[PDB]
Amino acid sequence: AAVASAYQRFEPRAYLRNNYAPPRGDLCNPNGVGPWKLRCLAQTFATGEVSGRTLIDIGSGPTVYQLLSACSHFEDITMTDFLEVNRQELGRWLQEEPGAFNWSMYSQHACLIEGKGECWQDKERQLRARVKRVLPIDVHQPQPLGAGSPAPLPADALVSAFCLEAVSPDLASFQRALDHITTLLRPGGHLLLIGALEESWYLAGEARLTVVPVSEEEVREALVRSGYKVRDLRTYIMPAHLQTGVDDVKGVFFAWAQKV
Amino acid sequence: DSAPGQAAVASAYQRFEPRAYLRNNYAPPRGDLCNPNGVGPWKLRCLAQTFATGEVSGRTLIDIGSGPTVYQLLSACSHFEDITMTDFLEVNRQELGRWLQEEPGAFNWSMYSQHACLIEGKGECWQDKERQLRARVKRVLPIDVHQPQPLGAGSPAPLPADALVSAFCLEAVSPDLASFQRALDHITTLLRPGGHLLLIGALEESWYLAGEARLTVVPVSEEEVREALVRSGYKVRDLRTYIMPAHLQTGVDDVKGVFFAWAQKV
Ligand SMILES: Nc1ncnc2c1ncn2[C@@H]1O[C@H](CN(CCCC[C@H]2CNCc3c2ccc(Cl)c3Cl)CC[C@H](N)C(=O)O)[C@@H](O)[C@H]1O
Ligand SMILES: Nc1ncnc2c1ncn2[C@@H]1O[C@H](CSCC[C@H](N)C(=O)O)[C@@H](O)[C@H]1O
Repeated sequence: AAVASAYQRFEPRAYLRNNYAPPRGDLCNPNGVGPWKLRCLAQTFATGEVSGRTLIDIGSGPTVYQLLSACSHFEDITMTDFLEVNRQELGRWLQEEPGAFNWSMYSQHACLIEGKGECWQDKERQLRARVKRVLPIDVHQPQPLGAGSPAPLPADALVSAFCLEAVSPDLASFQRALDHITTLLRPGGHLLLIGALEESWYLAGEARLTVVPVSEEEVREALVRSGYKVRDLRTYIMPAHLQTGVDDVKGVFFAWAQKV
Repeated sequence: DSAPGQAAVASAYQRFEPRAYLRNNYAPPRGDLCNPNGVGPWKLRCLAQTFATGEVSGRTLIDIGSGPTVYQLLSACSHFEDITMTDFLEVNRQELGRWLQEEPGAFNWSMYSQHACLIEGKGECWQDKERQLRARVKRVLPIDVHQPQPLGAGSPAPLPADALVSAFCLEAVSPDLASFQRALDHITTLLRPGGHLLLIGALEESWYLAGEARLTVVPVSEEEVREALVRSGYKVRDLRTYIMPAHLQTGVDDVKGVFFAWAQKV
């Protein structure tokens, strides 16, 4: 409701520089949040238990790092966002247009930790080839992609990072949004959920956005109540040097959940 | 190697003051059980939920590095008939002794007992819980987790134990990560194969006050804890993190969060 108007002033390039340029975007320190997120995803896909033909990324924003390890396990990938200015920034990177964001530091680091000898250009090439479409989405609607969408449903897997808690006024609408995106997932399919812990605001240029502050326990309970078995749930505590003025995040959680 | 760091630990703890330690961590604001987002309730919930699965039971339990605290055995004591408590410091073993004798001027744990009864959901009154705990504590022993035999040779303890509980001991007495790992291997010799270890500890902490004692700690992370448990021959069944909120980031320590691990020895 009120989240809708706040996001109308969201600046993609301000969000990217706040969260994916140095210091947070410096991947040289292995104790940083960037390396921790990439490791969570790489370790999960390296188990081999998360696989299929189609995958959907919920609330992509203007970022692609969350699919770097995913893309070699799913041949049809749908990226999504509420904002068209983000879908446009995504398109600029998928089509190698001018002004695209330079994700190569993240592709590089994903290649390092996967340990398959893959060069980073091949990783990026493969991600662009498998992202078939970039669609609008609204996780508040009981059909987040609308009716009859160009997206093959139900998907084998969902990935969502920093969306649900950032679009939800409180714990209850957070739980509904989770219920809503769960309708997109085949039984036995997997959810990879990344989110901020105990956060209440972040800035994106002129936009100041409200976040529901959630704990690890509340994330687990909410995944159960939506019908998931929780395969893994991990926490990163935000160090002082990554506490800038752009938000009040206290930590990051990673959940690997399987729909029963 | 590292015998110097361990000699530094032993030395620092000769100034550990039990009553001052209890005030800092088990009276309000840290010891306030009314705030359901506080760290006291979170720890009690972790232990109560783990014992309510029915999967952690047996005859004998050892509490590793109890200090002068009993809260970590409140939910455990209905599932184990023989409990061994332990600590490095005799002043702590006397403090426990004062509470076992029900003396006035022993620390009052009844807020913790009441909270344990509340969340266990069995309608138990806190005075029956405390009576059961006092009955089932069969001995209070010196321990040193840096020794290959942390209880010493030919200890009174019934070994091997069916379960281990340890709250805030290993990371608070180890100068480095290698020491932490060796101390875990040592206490794991006390646990039977297939037995369970319940581990509570501080995350990313480098010091705390035991009144006047300002003692240094090796900061550990969740992933370091998980890896140490695997390296010791455990399967990790649960590893939860509590992030220390600002309103309880008093001057008592620089702790950033708390971990709870449920591990089973293979
Ligand atoms: N070589 C050795 N071998 C074996 N045991 C040894 C050896 N050397 C010393 N010891 C024993 O180690 C015990 C450690 N203490 C306190 C440790 C620090 C806790 C503190 C840290 N800051 C964060 C924080 C804390 C507490 C609560 C909360 Cl919430 C938070 Cl956040 C016992 C703790 C008690 N079990 C309990 O649980 O409180 C002492 O008794 C000492 O004598
Ligand atoms: N109602 C809604 N439903 C789904 N997504 C929404 C939404 N309102 C805003 N969003 C999107 O949620 C995103 C949160 S920022 C998350 C960005 C990216 N996933 C990352 O990992 O950094 C923004 O792109 C915002 O446009």
